[PDB]
Amino acid sequence: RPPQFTRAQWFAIQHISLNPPRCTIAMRAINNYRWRCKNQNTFLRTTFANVVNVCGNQSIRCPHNRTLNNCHRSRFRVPLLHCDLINPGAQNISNCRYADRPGRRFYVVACDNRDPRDSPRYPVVPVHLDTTI
Amino acid sequence: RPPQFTRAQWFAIQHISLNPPRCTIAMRAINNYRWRCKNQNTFLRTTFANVVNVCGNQSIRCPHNRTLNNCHRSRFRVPLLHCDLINPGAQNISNCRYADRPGRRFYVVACDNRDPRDSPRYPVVPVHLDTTI
Amino acid sequence: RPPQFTRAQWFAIQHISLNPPRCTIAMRAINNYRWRCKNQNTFLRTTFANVVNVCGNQSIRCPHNRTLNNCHRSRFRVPLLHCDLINPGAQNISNCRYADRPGRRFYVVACDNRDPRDSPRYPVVPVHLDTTI
Amino acid sequence: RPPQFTRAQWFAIQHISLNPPRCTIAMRAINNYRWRCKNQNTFLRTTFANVVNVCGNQSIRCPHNRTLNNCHRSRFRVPLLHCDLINPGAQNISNCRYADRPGRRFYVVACDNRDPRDSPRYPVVPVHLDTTI
Repeated sequence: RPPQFTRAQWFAIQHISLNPPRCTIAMRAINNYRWRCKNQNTFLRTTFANVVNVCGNQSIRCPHNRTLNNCHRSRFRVPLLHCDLINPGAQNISNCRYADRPGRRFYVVACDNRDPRDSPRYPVVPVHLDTTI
Repeated sequence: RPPQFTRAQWFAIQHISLNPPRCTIAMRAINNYRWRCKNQNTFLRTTFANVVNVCGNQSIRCPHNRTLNNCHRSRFRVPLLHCDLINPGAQNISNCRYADRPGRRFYVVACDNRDPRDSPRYPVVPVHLDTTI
Repeated sequence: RPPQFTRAQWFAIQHISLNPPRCTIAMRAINNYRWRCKNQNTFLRTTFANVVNVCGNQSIRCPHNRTLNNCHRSRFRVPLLHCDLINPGAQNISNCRYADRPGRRFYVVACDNRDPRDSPRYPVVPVHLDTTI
Repeated sequence: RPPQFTRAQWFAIQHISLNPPRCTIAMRAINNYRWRCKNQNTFLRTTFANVVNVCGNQSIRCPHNRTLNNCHRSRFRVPLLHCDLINPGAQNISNCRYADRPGRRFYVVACDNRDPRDSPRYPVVPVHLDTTI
């Protein structure tokens, strides 16, 4: 995560987008902060409050990061846009390109207490998109 | 509710008590604010944070106040102390007496957004103990 | 407003962006829903929760929409990106080009009761960016 | 501390009470767990969440327990009830009698990492009321 963002904020930048552009454009936002392009990324087309609601669901083992057990599965599917890197052999981050896979799935988030700089409206916040179902 | 308390605070005074005195003593705290003694009252022997956790459970019809659908059932039982008025024919609130019924039950709370004067730690707070199961 | 968004959501699409791309890219997200490119637009580099907190500030006359008295000024300045259309002849919205004016100002928002489809976490939500100061 | 309470919980039993009865009644809750009546005790008329927020204030030397440097002063005064034992001869704890000193002061608390059984909502919790100012 870039220091310019709290974990919650970085979560929102990577994973919350009511109406993202196509993956090749959407992913620049993320990849500008990275050494190499991200292999895959899902943008949930929902609101941060809806994801916070998932944080109060039953705590589960994180499916993709199994050392953690602060994950939570959504009770409802959300529309989303899944992005897949299709040119991992490529010069600049500026040249990374992605295939677009719009969909609708349940999602699983890891949640933690907020950063002091985060809005007091959400003392518990999503900090990682663990997977989608 | 007395104006000296937010709804959350009044909820805590009526329903959260890690180690209450016997019902006849415990109930004075409540009945001092009332015109007549309360017929029944349950004190949950738990912490306010644990009750807030219940606020994120699935929203249900409130069993005892069926015009509301902002209720939530706990996933776990808590020890508690149930108080039952046994002298409804009686002079002062100061003379009300209660039978004591310690127990362990699931509980159902109605939750709402916090008052501005409530701690920012809990933007969603229990405001009524609807029933126990 | 496009109907697939509540007012609060459309407010967020137009005016909330933690890390917007340059105006000429950022404005496409808005102008795709228009026949004519928007003459100007400010993106606040903050979160929706922060703006909702400004809804709780003193109600004032909206400076740019003076028939309304449901506007609220932020207590603090926020970083933002202001976009100004520089080629209003443009035949196709895809061809609109914007000057970029990064800045840091107080903001004034009109707030209203939430749409039923907005989270119950915010009974009052921002619906229009009235101006910045 | 009695073992059926975490340190945070025992802190709450001794020092957190929105609406305590007079000292001679209130102190029984504490003295039942002792052979000798407590010489003095302050009840803060606030909530545990509020105190936990004071844990995030500047760490200072604890004024009354100077081997420790994990104390934190409140930014604001709170209403409180101070209790002073007035009959230290007392053979039976049930016979201890207290003078009442309602007041309003800043407080200083020692805070530590939570017990595993304390809510994960507060990684740091108050464990001792060090003094009031």
